[PDB]
Amino acid sequence: MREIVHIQAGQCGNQIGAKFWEVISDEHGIDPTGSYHGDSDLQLERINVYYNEATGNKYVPRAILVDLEPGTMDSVRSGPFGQIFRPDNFVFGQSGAGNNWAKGHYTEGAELVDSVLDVVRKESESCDCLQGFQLTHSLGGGTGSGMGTLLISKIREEYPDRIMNTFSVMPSPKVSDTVVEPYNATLSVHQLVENTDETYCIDNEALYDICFRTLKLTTPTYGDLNHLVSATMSGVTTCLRFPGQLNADLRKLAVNMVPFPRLHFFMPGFAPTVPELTQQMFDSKNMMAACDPRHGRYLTVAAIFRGRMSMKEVDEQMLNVQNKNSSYFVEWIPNNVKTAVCDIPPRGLKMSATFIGNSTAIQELFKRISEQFTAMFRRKAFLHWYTGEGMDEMEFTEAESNMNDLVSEYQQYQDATA
Amino acid sequence: MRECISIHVGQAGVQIGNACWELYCLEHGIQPDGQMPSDKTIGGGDDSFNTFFSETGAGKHVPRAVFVDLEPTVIDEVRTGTYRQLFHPEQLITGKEDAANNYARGHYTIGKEIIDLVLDRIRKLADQCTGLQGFLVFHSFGGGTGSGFTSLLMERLSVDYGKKSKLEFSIYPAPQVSTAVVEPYNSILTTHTTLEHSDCAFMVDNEAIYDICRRNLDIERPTYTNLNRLISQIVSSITASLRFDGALNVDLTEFQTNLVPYPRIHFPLATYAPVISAEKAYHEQLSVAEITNACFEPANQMVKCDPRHGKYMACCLLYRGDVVPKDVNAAIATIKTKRSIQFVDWCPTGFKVGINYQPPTVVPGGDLAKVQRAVCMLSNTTAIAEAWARLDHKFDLMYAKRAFVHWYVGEGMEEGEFSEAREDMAALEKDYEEVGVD
Amino acid sequence: MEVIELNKCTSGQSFEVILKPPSDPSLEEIQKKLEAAEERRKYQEAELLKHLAE
Amino acid sequence: MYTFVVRDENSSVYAEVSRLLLATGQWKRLRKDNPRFNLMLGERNRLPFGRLGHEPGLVQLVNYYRGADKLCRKASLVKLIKTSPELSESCTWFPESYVIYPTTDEREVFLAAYNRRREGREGNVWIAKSSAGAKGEGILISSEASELLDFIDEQGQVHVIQKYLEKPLLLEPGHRKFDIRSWVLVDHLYNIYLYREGVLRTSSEPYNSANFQDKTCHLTNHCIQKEYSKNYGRYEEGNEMFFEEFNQYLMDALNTTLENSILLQIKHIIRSCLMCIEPAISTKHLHYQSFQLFGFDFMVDEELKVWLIEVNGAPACAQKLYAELCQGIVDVAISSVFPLADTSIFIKLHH
Ligand SMILES: COc1cc(OC)c(Cl)c(-n2c(-c3ccccc3)cc(=O)c(C)c2-c2ccc(F)cc2)c1
Ligand SMILES: Nc1nc2c(ncn2[C@@H]2O[C@H](COP(=O)(O)OP(=O)(O)OP(=O)(O)O)[C@@H](O)[C@H]2O)c(=O)[nH]1
Ligand SMILES: Nc1ncnc2c1ncn2[C@@H]1O[C@H](COP(=O)(O)OP(=O)(O)CP(=O)(O)O)[C@@H](O)[C@H]1O
Ligand SMILES: COc1cc2c(c(OC)c1OC)-c1ccc(OC)c(=O)cc1[C@@H](NC(C)=O)CC2
Ligand SMILES: Nc1nc2c(ncn2[C@@H]2O[C@H](COP(=O)(O)OP(=O)(O)O)[C@@H](O)[C@H]2O)c(=O)[nH]1
Ligand SMILES: [Ca+2]
Ligand SMILES: [Ca+2]
Ligand SMILES: [Ca+2]
Ligand SMILES: [Ca+2]
Ligand SMILES: [Mg+2]
Ligand SMILES: [Mg+2]
Repeated sequence: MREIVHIQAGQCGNQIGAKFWEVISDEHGIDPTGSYHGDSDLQLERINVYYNEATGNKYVPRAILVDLEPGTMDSVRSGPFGQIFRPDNFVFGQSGAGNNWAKGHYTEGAELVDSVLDVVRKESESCDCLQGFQLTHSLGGGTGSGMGTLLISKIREEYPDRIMNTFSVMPSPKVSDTVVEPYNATLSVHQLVENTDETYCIDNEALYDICFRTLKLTTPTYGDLNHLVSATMSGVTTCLRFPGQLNADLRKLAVNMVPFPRLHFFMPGFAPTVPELTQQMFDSKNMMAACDPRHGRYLTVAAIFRGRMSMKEVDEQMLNVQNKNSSYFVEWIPNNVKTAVCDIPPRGLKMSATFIGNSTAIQELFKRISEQFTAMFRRKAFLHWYTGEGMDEMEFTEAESNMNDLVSEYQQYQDATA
Repeated sequence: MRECISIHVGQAGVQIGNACWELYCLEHGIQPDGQMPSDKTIGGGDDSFNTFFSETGAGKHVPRAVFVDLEPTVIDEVRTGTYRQLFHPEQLITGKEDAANNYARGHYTIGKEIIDLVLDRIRKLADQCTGLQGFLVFHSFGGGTGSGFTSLLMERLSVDYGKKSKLEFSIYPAPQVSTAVVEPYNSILTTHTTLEHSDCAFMVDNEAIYDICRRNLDIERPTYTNLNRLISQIVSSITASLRFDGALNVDLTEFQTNLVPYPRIHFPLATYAPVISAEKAYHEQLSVAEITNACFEPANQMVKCDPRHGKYMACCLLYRGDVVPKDVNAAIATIKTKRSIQFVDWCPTGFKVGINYQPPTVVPGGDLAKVQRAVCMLSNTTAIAEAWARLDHKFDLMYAKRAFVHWYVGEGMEEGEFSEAREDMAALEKDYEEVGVD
Repeated sequence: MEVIELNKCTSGQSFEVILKPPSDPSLEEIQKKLEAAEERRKYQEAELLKHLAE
Repeated sequence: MYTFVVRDENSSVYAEVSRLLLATGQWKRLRKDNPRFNLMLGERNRLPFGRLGHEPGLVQLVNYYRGADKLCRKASLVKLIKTSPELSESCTWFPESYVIYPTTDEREVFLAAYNRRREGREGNVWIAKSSAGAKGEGILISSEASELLDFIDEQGQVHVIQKYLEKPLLLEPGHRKFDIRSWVLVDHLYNIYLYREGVLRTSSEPYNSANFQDKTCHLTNHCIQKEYSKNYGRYEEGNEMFFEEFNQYLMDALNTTLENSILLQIKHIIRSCLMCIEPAISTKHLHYQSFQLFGFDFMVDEELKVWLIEVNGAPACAQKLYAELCQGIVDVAISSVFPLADTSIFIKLHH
């Protein structure tokens, strides 16, 4: 009875979240109508974490769909699992955000934010013991970034003692389709650094490379990329959704993954013999964030293996990776690599592994955005679009300072010794 | 007849608590429904097995136990387990959300909200006691509840039952068996706060239990069931003196007077032998001298350490089964010559022995083999301090960089308590060194 | 190396073997500590809501 | 591959085998505090023995035996020999010794011995030494018990008084003193390996029975010889005579051999000492394994009887022999536990 309230905002948030509900609905064996037609009772032991039990034994996700542009709502509602969701949980506007963070955070999103919190109060009050919230959104746009972080700030006011998770698609180093994304990303990161307990960094360029270089898709699409992200989201939340040797929640994950409150930005991975999975799983080629783990040290790591597989074999292989490449792990957090196993594998797979790393190498990402942010901000390029919504330049300078301070923090523990 | 109340705190204490009360019922012939045909005194009695069980007019023998956890997952299984009928629901207390591996959350935040209810339910059992002796507290060092709430309860028990004795059964964290990066923090904090309120504490290192299970029972990946069933055997042998007629360790107060000349050094090392796989075809019966010698092999201890490099201040031998005093005395004589056994000059080099003719019991379908003679040795050796140093070193590595400290401060604790408790452990480690090293 | 303090019963027997001879806070104090911790949490939460109010 | 750590940065012997292990290409060096090591080249003082054998999935080896200090300390050794039945207080290969505490003390015991030898006009030269003494200083020889105790009171650390060998075997040409150093390796299986190559450490000043003031002719520490010895290195390079030459000298000068006259007694002393402590330090059933290299110091009297004087748990090798001995440590004490990818120099002393 540790329920999670899911929220998805913006195109990216809704497209990624919609595919996420498709994935776990299959894992819990729930059809688009919301009725269970599975085989094992282990699919239901912890189903109330992500679903409400409705009259007629229909299952309804604790999902809240948000955007300032109604177009993406209609796509969700007409998608494979469109009619699963609660009609009243579609909270949308008509104006859109125009890739403008200020519109999403201060004007257009501020008009709609209360309506979203009202839907949150419904869901949260209908929870035996509310555990926390999870958000899926992009940082480069205006709604998921600007309004997304506004929703986070408001939720922390009502629920200051609850856990806030996010799955944030970050700007990629070379692939971009938004000219002002450095402004939007830097403004969002300064919000995420303060009002989130855990943030999974997702990079579309890395996801595209996997789809193209590895999976051999000659014409990858956002559907293919979303499938990879959804597969990772299911893998991360496997322990929250299924029983097993591990009985842990989101707060325990944060307590053990975050040695310092601001450094809570994780590097996700996914794979694909047991030895070969652990080899893949730690590979740069399998990392969902555009940062080389070899360019830093892991503060903490979490690995989840799924499917019938030799436990002792995994333990030996994991322990080998730690001891073999121990120079990439901080020496002052003893036993900072923990592993969990679940008997239920995903669809069309016999074995799978999900990776969650709190690596100091993630500062490379915040370096990039800072340098891109400064190049535009020095010349106040495109700024009038933000000051026109009522922002002041000082709010831009503060975000620049904070993300540089965050970058400064990461470098501190990347060279710390015992 | 003086009663003993058992309090199980957190996941480890509760799950171990069940394995213990599962075994107690088998050793006494108590059925899962609570009715034991062997009992002639219905609705009461002054029998020794009543020290752990109360009786009802209906014939049910109700354990004198309380299970407490800050989330209901573990205790729910108790309420719906094979032994569900055995306890009245009131003895099972559960919260809503756990301490999340945070000593502060279990001690300060949530401990304050549930302490009064727990003490009331304990006092309900005490009111059914005519000569209550003390408490046996089962808990883990690592869990947020096991470490945080337990230290709070032990403080209140020293207040509400000042004269009564308190014994600990503590699970020492081990990387092999599902630990958390912050368990060294929790283990140090709960030891510091509980040290002055615990008369005698039996540590059990999951590393040692894990290796014993994986080596002597041929279990590739031991589960919590494997470890708890083995842990229950050592606990049962330690508590048998309270549940059966005898003249040794019959009172909780006797436990430390026979094992603890120094108040703070109250962590006796437990060694158990023989551990035999039931899968073993027709395991040849071992001898008294053979199992007694195994009590000095480090591979059989509950805490992997080297008593040869410490000093003993007390030693007890607890035999179960067909054992005659002549064989025990013969075995001791022979192994004093072979083994390195150095007592402190201010104590006598002696062994307090006890024999219970009932052979050890084994759970049906369990991994332990039905043996005819078994022994558990309890020795207060300074070598157990090796465990504190290991834990203290891990504490130091993280605390030097204040990793995870913010989680504890956020719950109301001050960084001062981190350094205060570490200072206490530095003193405890040094106390051990003065006694056990020249 | 003598056996002393031997005691026997039908359940068992016990004895000793000498190989060689030799050569708390009150309740209110508890709650003040718990109250001091609660005040610290409340002050921390007040600063959060104050900053969120700004 | 394997991993190891170095925590005795001033160790001459283990500084070189740290380079040997890296040269193999199947080993790597982590820093002091990284706990994920297969081998530890631990510190000399207060090595954290309690933290070994607890890292999951890592067989761990250490280059020291927990408890060997009982044999490598001047005070402990005398107590260990007198209280162990294996060796006993009447031990014959160990000079008469007594532990003395300045300011469990045997002052009056040694006082009963000196007076006994005063009645019979027997030799009464004694030497006081201690582990505190360093760099060839802190050791005084006298035939007056009063002088010895007084010197021990100015010093602070525990001291021991040992019957001085007034009649040492003297090499010719030179009429000079010497001591013998044997290097012994004990692996994790507790096999006792005696290095084939020993060394005589020679005084370059003729042994002067008259005055013990000039301690250059009485103390044969290479350390002191370089300090205040004129004739340094006159006979053998650096006052280091080796077995091949000494064996030839024994043949030419005394119609005997090094094996029969001396080495047979050396092997017996090494076994007796190490077997005496095997039950206390053996790691055959421990969560971690141990090996250690010792350095036994011997004195030969004119009757070709071998005496033991000191034992070193952190000894230094001879410059000519570092290459061979250090390589042996890897083959016997390390590669045995950690095999690499696909003639002996030691003498195995049998159980
Ligand atoms: C993030 O900025 C983008 C820039 C860009 O071209 C410069 C493209 Cl094509 C895409 N993009 C689009 C798309 C977006 C906006 C307008 C039209 C098409 C749709 C689509 O399904 C996929 C997979 C991608 C994509 C993602 C990550 C890559 F590494 C490579 C391609 C995204
Ligand atoms: N031997 C044994 N140890 C256990 C068992 N369960 C948990 N542990 C140990 O306990 C530690 C985890 O803390 P728990 O006691 O489970 O947590 P808790 O007491 O419920 O407190 P919370 O943090 O609130 O959940 C780990 O170090 C485990 O090694 C068990 O069933 N048997
Ligand atoms: N009983 C004795 N009779 C004669 N000479 C002795 C003696 N005991 C010691 N010596 C001389 O004193 C010298 C050093 O003695 P000792 O062994 O106490 O010093 P030490 O421990 O610093 C040597 P190391 O540094 O190799 O351990 C030896 O070279 C030896 O010649
Ligand atoms: C969602 O449920 C999870 C919850 C947790 C963990 C985790 O990763 C395996 C989870 O799955 C993703 C977790 C990870 C961090 C730690 O390692 C650094 C740790 O010690 C702590 C672990 C978990 N503890 C154990 C023994 O597995 C508790 C926290
Ligand atoms: N993975 C994924 N990323 C997307 C998708 N749509 C947009 N993005 C990312 O988000 C950015 C555009 O922001 P957008 O989603 O329109 O944000 P919005 O304005 O809040 O709706 C691009 O740079 C993409 O990297 C999608 O369908 N899938
Ligand atoms: Ca408007
Ligand atoms: Ca409202
Ligand atoms: Ca009865
Ligand atoms: Ca008390
Ligand atoms: Mg728990
Ligand atoms: Mg010396």
